[PDB]
Amino acid sequence: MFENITAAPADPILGLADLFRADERPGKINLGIGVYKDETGKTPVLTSVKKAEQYLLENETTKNYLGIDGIPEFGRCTQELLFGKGSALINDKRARTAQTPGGTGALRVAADFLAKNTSVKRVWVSNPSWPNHKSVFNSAGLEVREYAYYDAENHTLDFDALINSLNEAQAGDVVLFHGCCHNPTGIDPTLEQWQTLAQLSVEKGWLPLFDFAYQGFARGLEEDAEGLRAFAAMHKELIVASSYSKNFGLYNERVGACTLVAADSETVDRAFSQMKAAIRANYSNPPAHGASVVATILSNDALRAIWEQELTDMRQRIQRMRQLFVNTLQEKGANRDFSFIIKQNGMFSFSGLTKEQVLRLREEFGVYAVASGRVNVAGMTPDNMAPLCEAIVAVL
Amino acid sequence: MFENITAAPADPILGLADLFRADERPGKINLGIGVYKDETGKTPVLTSVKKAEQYLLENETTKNYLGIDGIPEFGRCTQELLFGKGSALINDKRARTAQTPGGTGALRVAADFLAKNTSVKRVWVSNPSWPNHKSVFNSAGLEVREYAYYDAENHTLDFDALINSLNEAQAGDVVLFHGCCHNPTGIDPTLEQWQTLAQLSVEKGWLPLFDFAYQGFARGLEEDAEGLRAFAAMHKELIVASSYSKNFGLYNERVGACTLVAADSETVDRAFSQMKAAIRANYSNPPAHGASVVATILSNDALRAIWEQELTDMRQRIQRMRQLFVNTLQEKGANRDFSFIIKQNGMFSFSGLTKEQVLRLREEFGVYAVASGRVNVAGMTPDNMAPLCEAIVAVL
Ligand SMILES: Cc1ncc(COP(=O)(O)O)c(CN[C@@H](C)C(=O)O)c1O
Ligand SMILES: Cc1ncc(COP(=O)(O)O)c(CN[C@@H](C)C(=O)O)c1O
Repeated sequence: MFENITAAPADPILGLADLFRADERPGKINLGIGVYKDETGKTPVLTSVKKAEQYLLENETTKNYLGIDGIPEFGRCTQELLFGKGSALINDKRARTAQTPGGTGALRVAADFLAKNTSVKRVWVSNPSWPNHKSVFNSAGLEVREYAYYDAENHTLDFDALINSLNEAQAGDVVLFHGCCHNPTGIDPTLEQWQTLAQLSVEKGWLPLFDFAYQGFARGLEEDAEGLRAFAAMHKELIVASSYSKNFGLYNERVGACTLVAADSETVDRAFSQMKAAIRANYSNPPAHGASVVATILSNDALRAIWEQELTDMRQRIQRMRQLFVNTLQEKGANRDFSFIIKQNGMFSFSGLTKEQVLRLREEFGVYAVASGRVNVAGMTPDNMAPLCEAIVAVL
Repeated sequence: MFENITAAPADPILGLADLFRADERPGKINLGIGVYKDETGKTPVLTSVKKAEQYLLENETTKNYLGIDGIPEFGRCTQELLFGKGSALINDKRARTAQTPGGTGALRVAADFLAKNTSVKRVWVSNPSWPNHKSVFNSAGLEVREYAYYDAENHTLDFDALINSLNEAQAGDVVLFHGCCHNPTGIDPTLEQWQTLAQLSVEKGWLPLFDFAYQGFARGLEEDAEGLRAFAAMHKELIVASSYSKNFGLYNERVGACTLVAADSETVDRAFSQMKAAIRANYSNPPAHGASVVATILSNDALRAIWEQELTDMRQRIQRMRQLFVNTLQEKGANRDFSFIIKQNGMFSFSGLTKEQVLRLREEFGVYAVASGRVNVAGMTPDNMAPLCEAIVAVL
């Protein structure tokens, strides 16, 4: 039955990992990671989560199944994090959250629910975007269309081409927006742009689907939710898939959520039951551990206070690396201008290097980057900055 | 978009939970649980896992992502558990295991891989079976057909009707077998029956799909794998989905596996890549915690020794409850014969009660059971046995 099965293509990001871990070169740098790293080049487990894990180890009396939608406190907590502490969506109880296996798992459940309980079949994704977005939607049987976003020349959001692209989208179509820290460009709409985007969305009848994977990595927890909150107060319905992989350093515990918002409680409840049915036919119920950690931290202020400080430390380190980067390049001399790097949020950004340049960088200097020229700023340290910038200058 | 969405039907097993937790009656019993319980009526976390969790808390230095297929040791360990320590399938390296979100998650990934990488479209499931089997396969777009199994009158495996049903199945069709402790009947084929089933399977060209969720709950770890091992040595290809929810009391950590076996290494590898692609488009990578716990316990003999004792204690308690049950019934007087209960393996079995009887049992005595008359033996204790049997006798 499997004798003629075709081998799957190598993942653009994942495949690069193995080539890196084979390059025996002394002084090699990997910027195609996609995970946060500290000044030491390590992805440590947060102290606040380590504390939350001790608490659980002492307090858990059972490992009995969670409800299809996971732990209640986790749900309530994510909602307050996303829509605001005193949000109308929360008081009118128009929202329902299901704990899921990471953000990717949240997108797949949203995809299956949508594909089986509604008239949607087209999902609009930006160009470029996280490569796995297409695969997730396609596996659900949904079609993927792309709208313009990036501006190769100015290295900015091409708002006009964006609007122009979305116009061919119809009412009943899903439009996917990155909440903040756009992957792979790091270019995010300003509040005014989010606002016009929210109005256009309401007029055209789009169904907003927010992928919120980096809350707290652009400007702050609340600031980063402005866009989502703009659509939220404007729309009767929307879906938001969130991940706690980055902001909690909980990558491998698969902790995320899928929030469903409807015009009212009666309708949101009826739609949520069908979302639970989609989960039941997938993995049954979600993994408690990582979610348990998030719920205890967010519901205790001693713990939540430590966590917030640990997050701002992470955010600030990335911002310092973008600056150190521009400086060190602009210092090691070369006709160019990487000022746009300082204007971009999060861990990623397009270095503006050509396919050949990134290939030569890898082959000749041991600097590793996604073929698209996507670079992870959190993979840079005060220590590797110089040789890194020297190699880049040598390929310009 | 969600304004006309239909509410999902209540799960036959899950719905009963809420009605139970509403019945304010003093002395109510719930036999529709589907989870193991000790003499106290609690689902404790095993001491061996508690020990493994302490070890992790002290040793983990990162929460960085696992590979799409999870932790290597977990995979190797499950393979030895399933196919035998010195198995040819292991030495010839014809098998590949992916850590997944529980057994249900293993079935869904097998379903998606099958539905997208092969010519299969029909899956044969026994009648009856775990209700979620159909939903999982259907969501993948596969058709579900049922083969005869139970014998309502004799309360046994109707081997002839079974064989007779499978005959209408064609080559290239998937046939689903419960490894041991058949849900909901608890009736399992004898080794001789497994053997003829394995031969017929090879002749007809079926693709075996073993759902192995209760290894260690019928007779022992190895004994319970005899059936699977019979097919394994007979087939060039097969798929096995396993769960560690019951035998490790790790219900809510979602720990399970999907083992893919092909004629050889070269082919199994090519097919596995496509299985990893199916996972990547679902939840990306698996939750480490529960799997980490299983891998450390199974790879340390101090720990593994404690775990095995804890499992035999669980197995023996269930076996004692089936006996105490037959005795107490046959003691509280009533024309019947529940001897078949002692012949069945695992936590479940059909009590042989009518729809009305189970409804009257619930309404009039507070005894709760799945409408199908499925009863969970592990929900019985020396304490509740008498009133339980008294209520049953009163509805005969
Ligand atoms: C936009 C975006 N959405 C969702 C996710 C989902 O992540 P989790 O499922 O792990 O919660 C990621 C992770 N992107 C990483 C993996 C990368 O860009 O390399 C992401 O970049
Ligand atoms: C036959 C069978 N297969 C697979 C599973 C998968 O369980 P996990 O996904 O939790 O690993 C179960 C759990 N059946 C329980 C839930 C019941 O019969 O109530 C089962 O009975």
